[PDB]
Amino acid sequence: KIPRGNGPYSVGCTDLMFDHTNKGTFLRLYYPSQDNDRLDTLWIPNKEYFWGLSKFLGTHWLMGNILRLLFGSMTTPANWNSPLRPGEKYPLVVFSHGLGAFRTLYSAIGIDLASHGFIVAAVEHRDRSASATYYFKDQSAAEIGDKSWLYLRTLKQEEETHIRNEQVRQRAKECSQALSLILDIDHGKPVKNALDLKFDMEQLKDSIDREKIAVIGHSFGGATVIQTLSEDQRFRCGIALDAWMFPLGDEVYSRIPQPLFFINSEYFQYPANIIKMKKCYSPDKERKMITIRGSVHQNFADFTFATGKIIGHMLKLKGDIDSNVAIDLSNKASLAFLQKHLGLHKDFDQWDCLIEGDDENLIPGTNINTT
Ligand SMILES: Cc1ccccc1-c1cc(C(=O)N2CC=CC2)ccc1C
Ligand SMILES: [Ca+2]
Ligand SMILES: [Cl-]
Repeated sequence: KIPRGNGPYSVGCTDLMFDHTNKGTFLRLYYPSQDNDRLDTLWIPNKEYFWGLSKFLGTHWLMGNILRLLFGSMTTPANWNSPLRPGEKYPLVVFSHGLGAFRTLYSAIGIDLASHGFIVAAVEHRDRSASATYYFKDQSAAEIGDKSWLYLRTLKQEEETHIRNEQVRQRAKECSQALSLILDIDHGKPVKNALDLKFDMEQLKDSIDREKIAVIGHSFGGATVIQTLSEDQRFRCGIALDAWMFPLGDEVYSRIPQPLFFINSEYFQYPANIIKMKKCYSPDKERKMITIRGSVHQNFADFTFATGKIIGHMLKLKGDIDSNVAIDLSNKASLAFLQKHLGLHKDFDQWDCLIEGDDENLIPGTNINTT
């Protein structure tokens, strides 16, 4: 089971596509909900995601159908299409996924942020870093649910530097565009969802705390945080979860005024990556780093809960640390950080020592020795 949120609020979930094109916004939305009696949300909702996942794991079209058999009915503990909880302005997180992932695969983070009173826009990237995504060729395809599938792009060694930077840059623009879309919805603009779903987008009118916006992401999404913050001053802080810094151009590192928090795993990180994180440090800027002890790259993704301990460890989805333990540390430190830098008036400051990695499962800064 993906763990339920630890915060006071019930959690809802819906999908938003606007516009219907490969250049429009695709996001999954987690939000505080009025009721707690809807059906749970389908974790991986289409078979083409499983196919895109098999291709990414380097297996047959056939193995994709085996993953669909084992995982195709799995839900996440979010009320599918619940009415949004009224009477409060919610701060907003935009979430960017890792390479080979897509919008649905960080529900343990998205569900927990929402239970504490956030709206979470987990975006699906059309940069061919997702395992699979979809859009509609035109208005007619949009209406009759004729989906066009975009699958993960495999690079040559040659293409790496250039293409990953193009992608981190498209990701940033997709984060900005997702933010602009939500703000318009808030500012009352009627948007016709390209997906026919029994959730009225009008509910979101006057629901956003327009000044309290952050960008969070994992892996490629960690670099998306950094690129995003450098382009969009609307994002007031960022949290890079096990950032893979390689996509970033040399120019970004000196150009991030916003508070920025690195939550790293113990076993992913490496000198070249840490050095790139250090390139972001400055005395005039807010910068914080923790390492979760006993943890691995996928400890931030839902895959960490998808299996038992032995299969999980073998496939590098679980570490020596319990997954709920590791996600609680990441989520709770995130909560305290977001409170500090968005000016929230909640109890998240109860977790301030986590920002400094004062905990037995936390390392202050990094374990990685450099120069
Ligand atoms: C556990 C799981 C459930 C359903 C679909 C895929 C997977 C899976 C996932 C990864 C993984 O670590 N990934 C990170 C990004 C994309 C896949 C590795 C192996 C498997 C079997
Ligand atoms: Ca901009
Ligand atoms: Cl790892």
